[PDB]
Amino acid sequence: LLDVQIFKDSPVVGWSGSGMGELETIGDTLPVDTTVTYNGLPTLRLNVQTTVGWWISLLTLRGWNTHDLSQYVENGYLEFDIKGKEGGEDFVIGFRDKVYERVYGLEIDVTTVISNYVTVTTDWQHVKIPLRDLMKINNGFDPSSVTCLVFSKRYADPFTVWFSDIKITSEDN
Repeated sequence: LLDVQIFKDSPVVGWSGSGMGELETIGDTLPVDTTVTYNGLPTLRLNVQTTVGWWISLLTLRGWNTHDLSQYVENGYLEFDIKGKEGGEDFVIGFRDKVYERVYGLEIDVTTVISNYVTVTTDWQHVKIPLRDLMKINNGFDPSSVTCLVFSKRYADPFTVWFSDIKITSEDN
């Protein structure tokens, strides 16, 4: 099964923001860092600048269109490389779907905290998050209509992380 690239080398269509502007954004999306690189490509900067409160970052899989990831849930992963400005950074991480017929939630999120899957250091670490740990929650969430990867506030504390090569993979055939 083909990889589903979320971030590679350029700005990602989506929406990022916050109540007071604590989250750093440009054109309502995450900044791409060209000074901090990894594997000869730019990185994606998630940076909350002050304390305050809510923030959210949506990164589309296919420009807001739904993407069928149902064949990917069994054994698939969410893979990316990450490093922090100091270490031990934590935030909510997950996925959002869209189902117009589902009256109790046109869009449902399935989320976890990133510290469950990786302790962030000032060094690059490759982390894999199994889709079965999120996309099986009895939420009404539909893995065949996934629009976005989601980052959101867990704590009010300011941090900065960098992402590299964000992708959905499945070693299934």
